[PDB]
Amino acid sequence: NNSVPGAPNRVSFAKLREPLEVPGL
Amino acid sequence: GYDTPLGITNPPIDELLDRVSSKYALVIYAAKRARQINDYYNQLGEGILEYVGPLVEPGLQEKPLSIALREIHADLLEHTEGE
Amino acid sequence: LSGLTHKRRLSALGPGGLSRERAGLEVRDVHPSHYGRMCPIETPEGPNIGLIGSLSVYARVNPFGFIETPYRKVVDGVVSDEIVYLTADEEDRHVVAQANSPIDADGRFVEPRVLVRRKAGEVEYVPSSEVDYMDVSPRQMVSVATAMIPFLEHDDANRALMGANMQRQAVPLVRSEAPLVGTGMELRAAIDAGDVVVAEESGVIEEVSADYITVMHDNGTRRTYRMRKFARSNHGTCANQCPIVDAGDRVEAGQVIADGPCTDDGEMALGKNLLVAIMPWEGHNYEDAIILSNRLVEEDVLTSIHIEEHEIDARDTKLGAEEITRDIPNISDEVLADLDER
Amino acid sequence: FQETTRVLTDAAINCRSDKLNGLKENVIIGKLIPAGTGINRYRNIAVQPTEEARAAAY
Amino acid sequence: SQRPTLSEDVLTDNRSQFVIEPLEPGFGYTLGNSLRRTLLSSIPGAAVTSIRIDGVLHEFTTVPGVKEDVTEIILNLKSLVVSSEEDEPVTMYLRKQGPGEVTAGDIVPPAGVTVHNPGMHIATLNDKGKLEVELVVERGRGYVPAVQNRASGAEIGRIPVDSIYSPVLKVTYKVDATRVEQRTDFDKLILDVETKNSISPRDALASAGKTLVELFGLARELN
Amino acid sequence: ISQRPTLSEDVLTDNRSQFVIEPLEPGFGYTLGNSLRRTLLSSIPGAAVTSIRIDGVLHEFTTVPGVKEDVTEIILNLKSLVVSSEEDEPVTMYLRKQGPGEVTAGDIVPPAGVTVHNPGMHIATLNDKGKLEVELVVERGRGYVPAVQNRASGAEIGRIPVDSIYSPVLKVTYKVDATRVEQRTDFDKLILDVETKNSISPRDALASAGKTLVELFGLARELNVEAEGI
Amino acid sequence: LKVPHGESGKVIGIRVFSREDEDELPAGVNELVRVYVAQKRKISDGDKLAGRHGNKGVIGKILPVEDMPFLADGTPVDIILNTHGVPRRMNIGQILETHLGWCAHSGWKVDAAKGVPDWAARLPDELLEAQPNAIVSTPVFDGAQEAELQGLLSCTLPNRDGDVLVDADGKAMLFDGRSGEPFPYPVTVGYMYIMKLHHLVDDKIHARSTGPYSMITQQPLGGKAQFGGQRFGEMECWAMQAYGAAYTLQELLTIKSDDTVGRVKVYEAIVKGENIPEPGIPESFKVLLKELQSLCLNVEVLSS
Amino acid sequence: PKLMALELFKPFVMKRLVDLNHAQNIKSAKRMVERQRPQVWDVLEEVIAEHPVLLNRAPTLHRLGIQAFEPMLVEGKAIQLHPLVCEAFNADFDGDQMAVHLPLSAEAQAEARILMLSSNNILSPASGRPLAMPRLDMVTGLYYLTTEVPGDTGEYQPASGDHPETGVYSSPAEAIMAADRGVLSVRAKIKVRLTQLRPPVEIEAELFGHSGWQPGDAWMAETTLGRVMFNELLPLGYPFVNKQMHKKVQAAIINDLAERYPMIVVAQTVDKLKDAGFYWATRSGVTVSMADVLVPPRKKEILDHYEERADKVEKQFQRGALNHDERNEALVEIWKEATDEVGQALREHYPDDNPIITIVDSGATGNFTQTRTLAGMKGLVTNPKGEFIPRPVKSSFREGLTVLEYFINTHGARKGLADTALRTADSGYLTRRLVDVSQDVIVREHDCQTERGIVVELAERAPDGTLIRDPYIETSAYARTLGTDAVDEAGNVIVERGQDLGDPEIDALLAAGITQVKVRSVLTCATSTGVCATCYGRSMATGKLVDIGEAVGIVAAQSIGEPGTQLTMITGGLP
Ligand SMILES: [Mg+2]
Ligand SMILES: [Zn+2]
Repeated sequence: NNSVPGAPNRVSFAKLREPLEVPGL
Repeated sequence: GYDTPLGITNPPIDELLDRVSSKYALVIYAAKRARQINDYYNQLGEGILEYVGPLVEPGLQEKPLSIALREIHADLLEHTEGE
Repeated sequence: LSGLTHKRRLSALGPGGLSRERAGLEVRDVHPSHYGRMCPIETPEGPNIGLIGSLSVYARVNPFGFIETPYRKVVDGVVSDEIVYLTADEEDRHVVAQANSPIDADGRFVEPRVLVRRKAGEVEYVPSSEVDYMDVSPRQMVSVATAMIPFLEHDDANRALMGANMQRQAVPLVRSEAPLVGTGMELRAAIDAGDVVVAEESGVIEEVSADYITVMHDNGTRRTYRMRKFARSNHGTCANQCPIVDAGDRVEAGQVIADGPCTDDGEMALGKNLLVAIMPWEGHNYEDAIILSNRLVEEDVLTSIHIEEHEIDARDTKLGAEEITRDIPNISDEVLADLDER
Repeated sequence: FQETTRVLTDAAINCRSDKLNGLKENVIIGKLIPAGTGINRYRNIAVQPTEEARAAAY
Repeated sequence: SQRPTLSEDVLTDNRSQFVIEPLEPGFGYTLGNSLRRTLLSSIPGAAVTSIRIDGVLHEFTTVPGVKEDVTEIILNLKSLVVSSEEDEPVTMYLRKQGPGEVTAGDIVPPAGVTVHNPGMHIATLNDKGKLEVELVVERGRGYVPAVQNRASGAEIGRIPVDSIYSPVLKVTYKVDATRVEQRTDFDKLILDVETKNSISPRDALASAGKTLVELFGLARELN
Repeated sequence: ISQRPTLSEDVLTDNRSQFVIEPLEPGFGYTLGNSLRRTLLSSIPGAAVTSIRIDGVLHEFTTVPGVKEDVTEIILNLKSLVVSSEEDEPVTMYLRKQGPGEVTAGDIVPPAGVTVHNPGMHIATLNDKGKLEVELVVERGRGYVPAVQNRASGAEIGRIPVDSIYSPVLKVTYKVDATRVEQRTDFDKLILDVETKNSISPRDALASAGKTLVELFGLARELNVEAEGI
Repeated sequence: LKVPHGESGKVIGIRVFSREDEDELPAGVNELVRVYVAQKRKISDGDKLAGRHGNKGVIGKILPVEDMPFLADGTPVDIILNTHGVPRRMNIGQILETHLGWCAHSGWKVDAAKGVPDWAARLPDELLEAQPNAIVSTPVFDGAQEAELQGLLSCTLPNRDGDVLVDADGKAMLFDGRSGEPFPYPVTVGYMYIMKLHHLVDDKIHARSTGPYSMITQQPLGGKAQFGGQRFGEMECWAMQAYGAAYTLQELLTIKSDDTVGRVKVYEAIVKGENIPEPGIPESFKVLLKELQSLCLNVEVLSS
Repeated sequence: PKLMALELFKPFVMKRLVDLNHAQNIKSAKRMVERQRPQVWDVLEEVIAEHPVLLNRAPTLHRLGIQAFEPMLVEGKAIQLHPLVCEAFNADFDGDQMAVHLPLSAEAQAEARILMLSSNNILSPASGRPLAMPRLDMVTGLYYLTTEVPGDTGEYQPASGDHPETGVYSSPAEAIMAADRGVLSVRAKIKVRLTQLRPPVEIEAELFGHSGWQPGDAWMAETTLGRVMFNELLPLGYPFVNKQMHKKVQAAIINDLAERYPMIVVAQTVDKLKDAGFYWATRSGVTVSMADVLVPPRKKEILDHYEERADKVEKQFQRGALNHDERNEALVEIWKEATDEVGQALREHYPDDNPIITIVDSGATGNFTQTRTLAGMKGLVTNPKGEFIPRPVKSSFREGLTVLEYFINTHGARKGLADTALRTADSGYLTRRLVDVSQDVIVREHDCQTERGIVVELAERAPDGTLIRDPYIETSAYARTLGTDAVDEAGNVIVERGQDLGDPEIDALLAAGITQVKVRSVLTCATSTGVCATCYGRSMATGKLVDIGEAVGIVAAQSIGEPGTQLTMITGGLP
């Protein structure tokens, strides 16, 4: 679910999914 | 009756207080002698030996104040009180 | 990160606002309405405590100026994927669920009783039907700086605030390394920081260089990006860019092309990874002191670059105009051996 | 301390000549403070080697 | 019952194990630690001292045609390992032009020096630019700050580089004790050392042994 | 590299000593101190007592009749006795007295070779009509060895092994002090401290320890040929 | 223009603006030139370091690489932290971070032949097999639990030598670098992220013995850049009075701050072997006099 | 740092160098010093042999904030310092900065060498008790060294039939060698035979019949090697101490040494003790790990029961009989009881081996409440209004909080930060005013020969007991000069007129059973100006009678103002 094209791969201790990406900071 | 100290704390403070009346008098009582010793060293080249040099034999390039404190511990100086 | 935090800062003093002495002490305390809008952790340590906050991760300003916060409305005990934005007044008038509360894959509340936040400072279990609104993510009240502190749910408030403030004082090193453990909000906080270039259209790189890059668009238009190298930063540190792309790769749009200061493969990296040991050692680490191996010193693990800046000017005067000249009265040749003809 | 003008005027009228007593004024002037190693009881001390040392110095 | 110790070698590709026994009880640890301490800091070696890049006046800049600036290439060159036979500053050359890659094997060392790792990657060049770098190789021991060349007052084209003269990389030891009630109560020391390939482990061990022998010789003389 | 030679100074006392080595390269302070202390403490050979016997007592729970001291006190008193031997095999020694009085180490009849360096040492005292016969064995060794390592020893009536001390030195201590030979101002200054028994002098113990350590490192040096500084 | 007090390094670039070349400049100026000096700083004593959990510190001492404690396989550590400051500050999170960092660095492989362990039920199916120097991420308020760490620490991949260093609890056996003997008890080890603060030591250190004097106040300048002396607060005067020290206060107030002739004479006496002459009248007192005499208030001295 | 000392001793270095003919004139010497040739370092080392310097942590607060240490060259760019003096400046080794001055004239040198020297100011001026004592870390090492454990390796055993009694060593040297070999733990029950340590009075009066111990007399002790090794640090002649070293015991021992021995011996023994504690702290095996912070075993049942009772009172409120205030009171008291029970259970759970328990119990730092928060329950937390929220946290930091709990918890930290921020300034202003008021108090005359002496009840005699020590004798009548002799009921005099009081004299008075004592005080001094030295009594930093001319007003002001920082809330705080 890496939104950016070629970010490094780092699996996460994900248990819940956020239904929206972080808005433009 | 204790291990010999090292550094500037030799001789100790309590020993000196046995001679001088109070610690506040001792500082001047030693500073004036250090001044006299420095004056004698200044005139060492030539002059009058009125300011007799160190009584106790000094070390290897020791500050005059150390000499004054180490000889006061030997009870070799006499002084008058305030005026 | 410091620049992003400064851009996201929320001041409360200055012209048109209250002063330090007249401002009450109570305003510096938290309010049950701060959840989702202003982070309660991040704050300056100095006397300006509570007067300088920071937007939440998901906070967005409404067109009038009232901060909002996303929410998904539960219609009949079933979570709704669609989301809406609610202000303070509307949030108070409704029932907001808890994100961490377990929810079945079909949207059914496994627990009949779910904790909830109420009008003000009130929390109490309620049946799983009357609940109206539910949060989006557990990280909806933290700031940008505080959002990248692993195991934040175990530290103390003061310690967490101290760490958050410390994170904004790192110094760019020469060879950065990405952290082994860190939240997933690192790359996103770096792309939006602006200090890293990115391709606009999916093209193929023809050639790359230490000073400039040339990417060929699929439409036949060549474009060039110039990367500043060793330019003094606004605070005295250095800033550089090193492309991390190879010649002959079809780079997709939105893919990082160069890494700025404190970056490693398009993600924040403010430090290195050291092997630590926890034990008192001959009192050299006494009362917060630290001991470092000479390997770090002799390997440039924590070597930084600082650039000074000086300037002189020759301004006209009533008595005449000053001019910079190699010659100078009564100075030996050796002293001025470095000055050039000009 | 306070109300410098009034107290200055009052002192000037009376021509109040005050000795350098106490610490604050004596430090403002810069002269040796009349405390500790400053009291006249110790500032005036003459120290010379005891006559025994001089006889046996050489 | 009482025999002098003996040292034997167990060999591997590049890291060798040394076994020493029998040693008196409670004495293996100190000997192993002393050997390790004298091995990791007092082994003479040689390494690059200062470089000279043509067309460049200092280190905070770049050079057309390369992919990384001067600092990165200096960091990469720090990994270079060389052995010096002559006791004077020698000079090498590195001339590579055109597109491709530049590795440690493109240096043309003079007589009396060698580069033992030609597989290192220094940098890469685009066809636009070229490169010609001259570097020095002095012999020292321990570690010296780069600033040593700052006070020499050379010309602009000289760039100091930190020197790290150490061929040893890692050392460890474990003791195999025999605490039986018999008079065979001794311990067996198992010392392992690995080198940067500049010198075989035997040479470094011999150098450390000689250093400690010369140091302890000052006590055997009757006082 | 010659660098700068390191000279070993010395100080003298009744039986103690403070040997000083100055200057040393940074970090060599401990490298010397620790190994040198261990060598001095557990390398020098010596002689001491290992076991005793008392025909007047069947075991150790009680005390020997007609003597003020206790069995444990007797063992402690006899353990500290300084015995020097030149014969490898374990020889015996006998102590016998009768009537009231005291007993001294010097009164023990020594066989050939073995000697006692403290004749005035006290052991115990006897009341009127008191007697005690002891047959203690003496062996040469190195370092310290507890009696537990000598537990299994044949079969006897009243064999009571005692913790021996096979060393002429019994205490060692050292520190490290900074020194300024140049702008480095970090050179170490080892300060050793030893207190030996009456059977050896501190300086000869130190020379023997240095001899042993140099001989040990001769193996490391001999593997190849290579030189270093002084 | 000369380099200020306490700066050094290379000259990377020079920018010169000339009015001849039609370059906008502030009014009344002709030639403004700026020079950039770049210096490379290596971390040294007196430098601040701190993790992400708010635990500051200073470099007490930088021991040689040959002196630091090393693991059983010869891997010397890079930094040592005190332990008494952890439970009082109550920042136990950093311990978990260090454990997780070590686990990720060493790589793990959770057994699954007999089935997923109960403690590994919620782990992502792709997180059960890692590689050395792997990368892991724990989102705030949703991360690995205590049971997850307990399970992971029990399945770390062995070192290339074939042995596992740390135990299940996370502690390990070390070896003292000085004594050379192992510590009686195990210690905790791991990889923790360390940043570098901006409060360097080179900026702070400064000395001043003799230098430029202010012209309006006759006092030494202030600040490191100007090469000025340090301030002497009144609390220091109170402390000096408390000890009863008089001549020291006299010097500090008269002979080293204001008296011009006093400074010259004492400097010359120190240069020679002569005793320091007694201080004089501070400039402050004389200024106060010549100013109060301006209000018609005849301020006499009464030396008698 | 050398880069600082060389630039700070420039004139002296130049003078001594031109004296040594390394230069020809003064300008050349200055230029060479500027260039820093290798000919300068030797002279720099030779010229600071006994030249004291003055340190000052900014902002100085009390008398002990300005010391006078001997300089010593060392590399780096950080001013090294002694661990035991940080408390005097209240400094923390985390970026604090202090100035460094230097006396020039030969008079300031003696002044700073005699009066302002650090080793002569062990005793704080507030009370006549030492301040520079093992404070934080070495105390843990001393506790570990002096701690006793049963059933260790090599402990003492009795004669078991055919086997002798093992665990007896001829002298501490043999015990040390055995411990080094690895057959004797440092802390175990042993029966050593000391020869250079006076036994305790209880054994001294019995074994030797009060004949008097002297060096060379042996006696069979029963203690642990750690205790002997610790006692070896104490000054010779001090009676043997054979008890575990809690921080209170450390303070008592240090106070006794200060009250029975000169200052220099106290400083030397303190330095040696600090070195020993630092050496032995590392090997105490004190670390932190997940397995160290252990969760309670049965917390869940207690929490469930208390939550059930909370639900009961919740239903009671639902009935409508009670109002919000009663509900809040019931909830707060119930949760306070639950927190107390959980804390008791957690204490009952932990053994005496966890590092947290060892640190907290040894008085090294912290309290049990922090451990309970870290392992048990954080409990209810403060609110911006100061009242306890009805919502308690049910998890510890180890297990992991939730978002709501952390949000609720932030308030306490914010309020504490604000409280400290205001308190610092309040204390500063109060101290300034107090210093201002009493500037001109100085001891002028040696004795006013006055008779009015305030009477203070030394110790009350219980109606049923024989005597009870007053809980404030340590402050009211501890150093004041005795106005009149406190003759016992009989004609014998226990303390004579004029003799200053003290610990041994206070003990003697307690033995005599005297309750009411008239003591000479300064409040009734008859001196026209200032106060006579006799009235004032024994000094604080000197340990003896005050010397003529010494300022007392400044000392009193500093002493009273220093504790103002911790003064917090008719208010009871600093206001
Ligand atoms: Mg601080
Ligand atoms: Zn009076």
